[PDB]
Amino acid sequence: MIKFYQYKNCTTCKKAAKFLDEYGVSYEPIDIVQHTPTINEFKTIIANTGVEINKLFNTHGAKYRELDLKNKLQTLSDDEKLELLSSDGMLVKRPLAVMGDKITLGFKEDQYKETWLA
Repeated sequence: MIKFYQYKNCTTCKKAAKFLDEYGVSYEPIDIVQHTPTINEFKTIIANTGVEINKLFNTHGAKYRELDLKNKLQTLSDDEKLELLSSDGMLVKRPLAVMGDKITLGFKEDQYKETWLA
């Protein structure tokens, strides 16, 4: 089934878990920081799904600007990006659902129908 990464009382996690449940689609509710993928696990799922490694970072408004990672990410290797995501599961997108070569980030009904459904 789908490896549905989440963490804590988040509306996005409730939206995704409800929508998967809504279509009878099976998932695995595991935490993103408590059960953070290693550097290996990340480069595997990204070589499989072909997902953008940069969208896996927690986007605007959050720690991305606090730590100011953007300035180092524009010069380092995509390997070192994987390592940062492995160093913190909160640095990863807390709403993630990966399943072999299929994946959805955040709440989009669009991504859910495009990837999981039909």
